[PDB]
Amino acid sequence: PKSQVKRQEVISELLVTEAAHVRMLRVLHDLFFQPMAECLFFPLEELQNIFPSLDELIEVHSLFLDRLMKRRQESIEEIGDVLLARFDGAEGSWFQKISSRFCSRQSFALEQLKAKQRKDPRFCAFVQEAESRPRCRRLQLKDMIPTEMQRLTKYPLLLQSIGQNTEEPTEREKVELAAECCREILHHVNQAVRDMEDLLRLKDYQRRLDLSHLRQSMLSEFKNLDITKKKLVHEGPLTWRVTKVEVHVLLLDDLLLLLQRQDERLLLKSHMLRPVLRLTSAMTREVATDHKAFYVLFTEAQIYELVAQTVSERKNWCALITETAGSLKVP
Repeated sequence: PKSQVKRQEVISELLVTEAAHVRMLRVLHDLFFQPMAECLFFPLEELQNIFPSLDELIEVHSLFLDRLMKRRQESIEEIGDVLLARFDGAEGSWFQKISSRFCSRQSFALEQLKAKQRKDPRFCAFVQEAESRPRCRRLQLKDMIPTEMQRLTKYPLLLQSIGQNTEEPTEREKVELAAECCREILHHVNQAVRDMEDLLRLKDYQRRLDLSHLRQSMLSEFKNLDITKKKLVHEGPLTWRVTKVEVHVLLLDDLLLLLQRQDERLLLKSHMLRPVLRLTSAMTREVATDHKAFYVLFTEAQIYELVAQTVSERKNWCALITETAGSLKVP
């Protein structure tokens, strides 16, 4: 004591809560994923995209849990080598690989499952009835899926305070690095989560695009414009005063697109004024007589007047564009 009390209560919390997690994932597998596989509610391809690696994800946490129990069983001085055995090196890259696949598809899964619940009464009853099983522990399917994420974020918290509570230098260094890996892991995961949300979103738009305006007319650089491999910085509804037009703007990492919304499709109507805009000369200004409107200019001028629904919106918009344009290196 006093360092030691926390060090054991926290090594205990790690074990206990890691087990609890492996039981959840197993409930998720047994009551939901496998049943819907046997019931062929979705084709298998798709179910594998709702739950991107449930089986192997179960195994990585179970293997971790197993290491901690064995180590506990044989005593808790020295735990660093254990931590390092699943968060660092080769096994670390695997844990990152598997965990991140599952997490990326969280948003997908949830909208995907909510849809089948609303469209198909047979599926809603199925879920209703599984969520009512004692083994669920008062959680809903919608509560379970996002736990793999929540877990990942508790790892540095837990490992951080096992470190700061270790009296012995060569062991503290082990736990410290281990916790470092957990931060590297969380950072990588968060990123490929946003890379998935973006990708799926941009893929949607890219097949919904209405390109025939550019294929026809300058501009022949995007004919043929592909946006699936671009970073979506921001998007939003917006009114676009073409003189004294309702539009959906996407601010990408280098282009600004002003898309017209005509049923499912998204038309880039070049209406003397272009609808595609390279940002590396962009610039914004307020409009004095309209606190909801701003100008955008590209240094043969070239003035795009875009009015928002509120002030704070358009304030935000100008900030984001000038930031992104600025983000871009001058050749």
